[PDB]
Amino acid sequence: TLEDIENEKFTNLEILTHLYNLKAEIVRRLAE
Amino acid sequence: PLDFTQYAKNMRKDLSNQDICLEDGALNHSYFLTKKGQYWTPLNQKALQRGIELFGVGNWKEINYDEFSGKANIVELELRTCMILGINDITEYYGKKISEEEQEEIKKSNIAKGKKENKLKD
Amino acid sequence: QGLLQDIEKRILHYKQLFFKEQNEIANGKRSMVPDNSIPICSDVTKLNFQALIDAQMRHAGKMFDVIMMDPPWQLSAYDSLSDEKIQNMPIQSLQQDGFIFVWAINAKYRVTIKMIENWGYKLVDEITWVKKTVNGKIAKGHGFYLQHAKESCLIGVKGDVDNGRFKKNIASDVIFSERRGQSQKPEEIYQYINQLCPNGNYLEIFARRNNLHDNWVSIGNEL
Amino acid sequence: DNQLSLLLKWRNDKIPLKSASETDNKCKVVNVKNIFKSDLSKYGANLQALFINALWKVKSRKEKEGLNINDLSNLKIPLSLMKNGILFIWSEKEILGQIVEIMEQKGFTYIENFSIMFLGLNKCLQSINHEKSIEQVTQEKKFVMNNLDILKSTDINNLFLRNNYPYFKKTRHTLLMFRRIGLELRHQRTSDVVFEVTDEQDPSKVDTMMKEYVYQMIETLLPKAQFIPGVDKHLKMMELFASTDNYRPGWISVIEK
Ligand SMILES: Nc1ncnc2c1ncn2[C@@H]1O[C@H](CSCC[C@H](N)C(=O)O)[C@@H](O)[C@H]1O
Repeated sequence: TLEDIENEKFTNLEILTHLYNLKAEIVRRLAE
Repeated sequence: PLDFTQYAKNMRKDLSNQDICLEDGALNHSYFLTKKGQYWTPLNQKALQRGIELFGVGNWKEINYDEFSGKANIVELELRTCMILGINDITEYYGKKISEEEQEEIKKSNIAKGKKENKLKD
Repeated sequence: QGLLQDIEKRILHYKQLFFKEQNEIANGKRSMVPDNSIPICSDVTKLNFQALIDAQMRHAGKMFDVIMMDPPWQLSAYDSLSDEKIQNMPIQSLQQDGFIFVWAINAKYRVTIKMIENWGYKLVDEITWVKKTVNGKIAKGHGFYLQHAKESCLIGVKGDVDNGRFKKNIASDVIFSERRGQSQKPEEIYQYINQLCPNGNYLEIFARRNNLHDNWVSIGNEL
Repeated sequence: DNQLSLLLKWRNDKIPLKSASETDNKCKVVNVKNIFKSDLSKYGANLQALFINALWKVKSRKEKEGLNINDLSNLKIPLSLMKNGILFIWSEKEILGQIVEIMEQKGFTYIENFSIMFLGLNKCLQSINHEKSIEQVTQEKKFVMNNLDILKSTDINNLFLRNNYPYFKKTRHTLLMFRRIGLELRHQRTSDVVFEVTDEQDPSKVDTMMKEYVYQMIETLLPKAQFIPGVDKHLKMMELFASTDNYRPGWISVIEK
């Protein structure tokens, strides 16, 4: 659902409606 | 009334919030350009600036523990701090205290690097 | 891996997008909300109506000419009031001579008439809004005994309304317009109100950001 | 564009107006000096559909007689006359609240509304080309129906009637539906709003092929209310202030003669 993150029209701050926790998911997947 | 332009300003001053209105009485259009409940008050701006003095750019847990910016969003803190220095990346200023930014003028005047949107590109 | 780079570049493009939008925002960008509007954001059950009354008599010297109401009926959406809570508002003190417009659903027609007569109004009219599709046909909704294809706004009047600041037989009592987003209302009800009362004081309760207009005092929660 | 071929499709569709029924077991006629001031329980009982074909003498109407609203409370509607029946009454903008309060005092719960949106005959005639009698009006309406593909480029908002009223301009006619309980309906089979092109003199006086639509709507509200001869013995539908010459089968027509 990578393209579903921006499928809906959110406000310019909410456009990271799922990237918020990806900001740490990337870190944890880099750890292992 | 007869002169509505002053009437609306007075009603905003005496009934509306300080976020919705302004000191003179004009609409805060920046408030209405964003979703309700997600607004960056200048109080949040000065709170973040004081937090830079407290700990500076780095991890954002203790900056949201004292909650200088009340009930703030962590990624919003790590994003709005970029506009303080004018650089799209903060790897050069991690875990350090800054008194005066000193970076806006030098990074804004860099003709060699990108000057778009009052910033400096990677 | 590759998805890491893709998410990084997506995040980047959004980052410069947000930076550009915020740079224009903190440079004098105009919003869709008109100037010359009075957006009170508060709770109607807790609002100090005396403060609003004093402000209205201080800045205008007289009360509202038209009061539009869109009550959140306790039929079942998520932030609704009760019938007695809506009845308890000091509407009697917010208006002396003028009209009241109440958008009444079918389930709340009788109680709407009862509240209108309780506040001291004479039920004199009601405007029907008929819902149109994209093509131009009639929109069909759920029905109780008949397929509901319209919605009614009851209009009561009180006091001396023949001051010359209102007009007779201004326009049709039918509004044939397309169905916009949920719970929204057509924009030409405001045009009909302006035809009824040109350059007057108007008050809207339970208003939203969509309903903000010129010469308009709008009170709301999400507003 | 206009979609008037679909808005007025019923006006030409297979909905033929019904012919008057003779005085026989399929109908019933009653002649009374006054309807409101008379006992209606002896003419029929256990009704489940009572249509009051009332033409009110409101101030908007230009002094052409009619009933008086204050006399509606005088009407006696005993529980023996109907136990659980839907009451249809022709409303006016002046007396909607009074009618609602009177039906509440009598024990009826307001449930539904029905509206007719009125288009101008003269407006359609002018769009197509560029004291009338019933026959002339009917033939003009047939002509307007025939040339339905010519004015389809117009805007519907330019065709509505604009009748005088001290507050707004009249464009619809209203039929109120009240309920009383102490019926096996078919529910959403007819739209809540209908479109009709009419003359600008007496839009309140619903004419034939428009009253026929109302009759069919009322009759399809209650499919179990059909009066099949032989199996039944009493009529369960009544109309007051009916027409002296047009007797609808299966109805009790009461004439204020
Ligand atoms: N005290 C209160 N309780 C519940 N809703 C309230 C309220 N005061 C104001 N409201 C407003 O009433 C709205 C629902 S009424 C229906 C939506 C809106 N009024 C409209 O038709 O345009 C909510 O959005 C809320 O903002």
